[PDB]
Amino acid sequence: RADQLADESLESTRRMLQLVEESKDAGIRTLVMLDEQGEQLERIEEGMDQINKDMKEAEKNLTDLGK
Amino acid sequence: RADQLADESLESTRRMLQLVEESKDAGIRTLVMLDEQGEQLERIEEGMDQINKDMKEAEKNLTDLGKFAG
Amino acid sequence: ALSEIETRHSEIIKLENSIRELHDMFMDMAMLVESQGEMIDRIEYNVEHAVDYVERAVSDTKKAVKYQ
Amino acid sequence: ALSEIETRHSEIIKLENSIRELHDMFMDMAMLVESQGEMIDRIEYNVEHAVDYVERAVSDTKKAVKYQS
Amino acid sequence: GMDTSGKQAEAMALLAEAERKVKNSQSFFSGLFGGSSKIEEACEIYARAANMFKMAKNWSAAGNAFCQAAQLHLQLQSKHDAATCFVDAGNAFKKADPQEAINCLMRAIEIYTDMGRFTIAAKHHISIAEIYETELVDVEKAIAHYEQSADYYKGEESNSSANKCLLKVAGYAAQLEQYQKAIDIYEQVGTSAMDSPLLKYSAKDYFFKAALCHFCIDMLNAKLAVQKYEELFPAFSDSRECKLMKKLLEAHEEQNVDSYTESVKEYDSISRLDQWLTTMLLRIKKT
Amino acid sequence: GMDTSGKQAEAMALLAEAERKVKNSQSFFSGLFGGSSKIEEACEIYARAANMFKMAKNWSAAGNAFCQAAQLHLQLQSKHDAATCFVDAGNAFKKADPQEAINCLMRAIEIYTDMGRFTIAAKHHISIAEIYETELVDVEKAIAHYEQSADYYKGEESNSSANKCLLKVAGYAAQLEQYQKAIDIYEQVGTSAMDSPLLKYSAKDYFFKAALCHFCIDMLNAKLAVQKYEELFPAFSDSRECKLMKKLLEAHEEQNVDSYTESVKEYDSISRLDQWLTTMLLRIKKTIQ
Amino acid sequence: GMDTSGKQAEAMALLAEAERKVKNSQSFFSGLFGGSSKIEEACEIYARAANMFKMAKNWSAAGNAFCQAAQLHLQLQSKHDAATCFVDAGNAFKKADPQEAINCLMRAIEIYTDMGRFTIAAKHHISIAEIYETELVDVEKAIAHYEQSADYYKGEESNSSANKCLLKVAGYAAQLEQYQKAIDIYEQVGTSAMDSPLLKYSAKDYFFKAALCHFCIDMLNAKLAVQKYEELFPAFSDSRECKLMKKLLEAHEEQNVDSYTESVKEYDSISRLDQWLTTMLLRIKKTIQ
Amino acid sequence: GMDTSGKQAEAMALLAEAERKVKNSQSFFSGLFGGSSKIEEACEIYARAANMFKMAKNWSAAGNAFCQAAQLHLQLQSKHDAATCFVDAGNAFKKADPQEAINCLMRAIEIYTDMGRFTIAAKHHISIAEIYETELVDVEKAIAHYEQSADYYKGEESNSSANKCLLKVAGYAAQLEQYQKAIDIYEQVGTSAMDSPLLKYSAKDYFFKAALCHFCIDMLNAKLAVQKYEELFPAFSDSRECKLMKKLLEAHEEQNVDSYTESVKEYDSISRLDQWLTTMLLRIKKT
Repeated sequence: RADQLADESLESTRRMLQLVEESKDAGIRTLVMLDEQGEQLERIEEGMDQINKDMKEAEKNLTDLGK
Repeated sequence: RADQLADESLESTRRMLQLVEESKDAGIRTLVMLDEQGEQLERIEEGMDQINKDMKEAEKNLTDLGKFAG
Repeated sequence: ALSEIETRHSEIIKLENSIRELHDMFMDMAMLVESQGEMIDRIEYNVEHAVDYVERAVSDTKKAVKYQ
Repeated sequence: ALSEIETRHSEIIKLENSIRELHDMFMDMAMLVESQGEMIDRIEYNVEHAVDYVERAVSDTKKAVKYQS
Repeated sequence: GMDTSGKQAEAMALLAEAERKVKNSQSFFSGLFGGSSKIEEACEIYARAANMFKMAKNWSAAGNAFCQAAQLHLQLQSKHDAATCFVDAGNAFKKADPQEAINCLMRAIEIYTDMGRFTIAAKHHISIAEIYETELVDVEKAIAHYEQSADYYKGEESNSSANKCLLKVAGYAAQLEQYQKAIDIYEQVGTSAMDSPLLKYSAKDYFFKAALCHFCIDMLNAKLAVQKYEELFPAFSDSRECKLMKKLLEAHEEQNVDSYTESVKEYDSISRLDQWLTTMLLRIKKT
Repeated sequence: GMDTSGKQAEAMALLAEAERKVKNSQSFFSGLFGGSSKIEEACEIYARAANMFKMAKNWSAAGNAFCQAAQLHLQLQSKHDAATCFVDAGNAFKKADPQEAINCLMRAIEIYTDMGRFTIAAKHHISIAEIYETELVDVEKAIAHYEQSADYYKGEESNSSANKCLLKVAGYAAQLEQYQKAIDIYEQVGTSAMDSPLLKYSAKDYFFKAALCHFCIDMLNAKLAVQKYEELFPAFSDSRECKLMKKLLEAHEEQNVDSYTESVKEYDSISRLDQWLTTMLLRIKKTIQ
Repeated sequence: GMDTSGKQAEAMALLAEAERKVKNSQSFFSGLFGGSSKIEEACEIYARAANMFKMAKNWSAAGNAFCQAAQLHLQLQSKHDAATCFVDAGNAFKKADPQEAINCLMRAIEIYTDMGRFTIAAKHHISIAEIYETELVDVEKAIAHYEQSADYYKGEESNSSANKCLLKVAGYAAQLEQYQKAIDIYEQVGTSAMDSPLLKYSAKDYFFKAALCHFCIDMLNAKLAVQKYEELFPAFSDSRECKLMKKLLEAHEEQNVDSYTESVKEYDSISRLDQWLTTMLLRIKKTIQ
Repeated sequence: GMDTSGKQAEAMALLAEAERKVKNSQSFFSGLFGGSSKIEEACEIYARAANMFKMAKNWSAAGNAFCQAAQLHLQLQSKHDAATCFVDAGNAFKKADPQEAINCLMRAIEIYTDMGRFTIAAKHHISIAEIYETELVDVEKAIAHYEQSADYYKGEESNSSANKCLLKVAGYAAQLEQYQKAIDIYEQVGTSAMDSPLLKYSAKDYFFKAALCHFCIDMLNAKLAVQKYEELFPAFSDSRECKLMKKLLEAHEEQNVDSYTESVKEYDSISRLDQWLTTMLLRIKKT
């Protein structure tokens, strides 16, 4: 019944094909999401820097004017 | 022709094993990496909301005080 | 030949197990990444709103000082 | 029966292509994750600085301008 | 819970004393002209009563309170606060009755555009488009909203979001059988990712779909189109999709339904198909 | 520890100073006026002592100092510093004695929900639930807290976290509560991610536990449930976990222990049965008769 | 469309209003001496007109207005706001006239680096390089800009970004410029990843590139460097690339072009090319004599 | 090149103006009492001068300038700006001469912990430990700093951060022929990783290491530990690691050195090891 063993090997090959391609397809989109994340991070960083500079300059100018 | 059968079989086993283990390790380490950024985003959100509340309330109280002066 | 096919049977079992593990790993990864993306979106909204509020705040405060 | 093992060769070559692609995919996901973390740390630093400075400046200036009267 | 609904009644009493606060504007603000801050605290009590309603799960009342508070507050001042109130009202109206949410979100969009904050406006446009899709049936207005959002996004080099929006637009248009637009969009997005190391592997899918759309109108030109794609991307034929398309088109030369049927069933025997692809194949292969 | 010895020495010093500052508070409320600023300085020194205590490893004293400072602070028509101090006291009490941590966290939650920020309130709710389940032996209050957290999250459109919260609560309820709620929540969540093309590759597992839950009561309605599931989801019938169901039910119809045991043991391969499912299978087995 | 026409009409109206506003401000400064407000609300008019105009799909005049407003603003000792306006004007001109965008972006970079911020300066430099190379055909300026960006990044231990920039610089130089720089940069970057958590099985490719470049120089250097790397990094011994390189070396030794051709053909068949290795291999084959 | 030369020229000029500034500003305070604005402006002169020094590729002078500005600023009774100056000076000293960087970073951590914020203190401590590890050999200070950082992180409920530092400490402790601490940390983190939905997959690895280190003492204890862990983790036997450990034990029982070596070599062939495991295995084989 070694031919039955070979047939089991063939169906195992089918399962390998399905699982491998499925994982591949999921991962590609994983990549696209991780790209979108990096795009957004730059904008949030820039906004933070601008707010920091504006707040610092404004508050220090007001404090100096208070004198 | 069994010679090339054995050769291709040993090639297949070695390559499959090494590739599988490499993928396993790469993945595992990415998984363990993700949690740090998770909690980091938690902390930054906490700080940002605190900033928002404090600045908003400070400015509104200060506008009220300035109106009182004016 | 027999020992070779037995080793290849061990190999097929190992490959099945590893593939399955990768499958689970990937799905978990996906889920977690999506959650992170949502939280990033909300924090970006809040930060931009704070930026606008503070800008108009400083503008109005300096104009009020000018009135003095 | 030998054409069957030829088909086996074809499918194992297909597995070769798929697995090599998977490997390269992981290798290229890795650096992106790392760089994302490297940006997160800096933004965290700056936001902490901003909150601390805002708090202290506003508190001190407010107490000064309210108690001088 | 139940007595939080009793305090929802007492929050309608808060709205009643707010009616007295506007009765202040009616007669008493003559002596309280400086009580503009009194108007502000009237708006604040409006807002917290509305939040109480939100906790009470009375969506219509909460939306009424939000809209009224926004209208009172938008006294040509503190515009962004009115925008926040309007968007909150729209979010509340999302559930239950969503129609007026569209109008309020449009007003908020206008305010933001006057300010120039494009990203938030585009996100809200996406929101109204998806609510149109999932609640009403009109699609053309959704198409217009998506187009405007994509234009705004592409204004500031945020390319990927514009690309996904255009992909959805192309899918809907193809469902609406205006193939020129779909092919244009798919080709643009496909051949705009070929040479970056992160989105490199997607290309195949886009090309395949484009092929099909092309193949829908002029089958004779389909062969030239696929040859052009193959030469443009050397590694396109290797993928299964190109082989399947070649088999389909070559088989169609001879009238043999069995061949294509077996081919498509075999392809489905490796992975399931989606409504979009299956419907397009069923429609097209009929002739 | 010499470092900790000097740390505790200066901690005692600051405690004496803070006692003198509460003396200042009582002398400025009954003896003087405008002590609000003086007791504000008292609050500042109290916060210094509490933080340095936290650095001193004396957690209980740190929590007590935080709570005293917060309750004194509440009297100055200020609510947000209240929140912060209450949350710090709760975090301090998390370790060591956590019982009063529940009360202080409840107070802070009340303040926040009074203010209007909902997400932070939900996060604190989930923290309360996790601490209560991990260290307190009682589960029904965990069910209630998870339910409130789910309500808050799904109210504010943050669907994702809500999904997991509801999933956990229902799964837990399955263990010691009637299975109707389990069925309802599991069925609701399955279809509510079946669409998005990433999260949806997993719903098989949810439908699987739902099938187990239905089976644990009776067989016929379990057959109806599984046939309805596969009618709605054609790709769950030709699955893997799926068949376990057909073989199991066919065996159970014949009342044959051996086949059922060998079938579950077989399924073991290539996936280790976990703690829950195993218990479920044993429970259903015990009543074969 | 009505929107475009109306926006253009009112934009012309606003520009005329701002011009008369600035002339009347020059008049009023002597006439009444109101301070500096006149100019600032003139700048606000300019900015609003510019943003509405860019909304109106017309670009060049928008960037022109941005530049004028930023110039007049910097005239009043306010720098950072003018710098942000410069950056926005450059982003607008990106699709209108490259030269003015480059000039304004350089102005912004210089003022920023004077301020003290380097990361933003490096980002702007990278943008300048990308625009310079993508549409305008020149490399040397791109190399200089990339090198400056990498230097600034390394100034603040942002290792990954500098690594990427240096890798791109080395690739560009190897394509056209001489090889020594490529050798040094590739070898350093590759041997700065042998120790790590994920960046451990990638490095291999870098060494392969280095080997090719060495081989491009001369055969003796090729073999000597290959042995050097063999000893230094043990795992490169068992890389597929290592066997490929050894086969190519020994084939080219005996002047049998058929062996080289079949080897490269088999390599390409097993795995797809990259369009950068193929050119180098063709150039190598060109000198078989 | 030329940019750096000109920058350094005007840098010497600015430093001359700065010393002039400080001298004449103290003189003007004595003779006129103008307040403290001149001290502040002198501070910004130092700051910009240090920035352009950094521009000029001369790190030592930049660090000196930053330190001088920080000390004068804290003399002006303001802390946070002084903190920023000190940390900048430390970053500058990182390269070239780093010894005084240790002192300055310590001062910065001192002020930070004096205020009450902890996370940044942990970050600076880990940076200092990294400096000692990379440039010096006194690993004891590295152990102390890593332990302090882990204490701070774990005290603030940052569970994930603590584990990395504890693992580093455990590895180094095992390096210096001390085994109790390594065993404790490894087993603790492994047990804490039991129920993690994500980390569970890796939970095996740590346990394995422990057994290996635990084997350095005797044999029977190693067997007891491994069987105890297997009981605590039922799935542990699934992986090859248990098979390898059992082979090692049985071989070492009967002085079967060659089979031990060959099994180790086969495990290396299937998957290669690193320096740590190879060194530990060889040290074990020595007896």
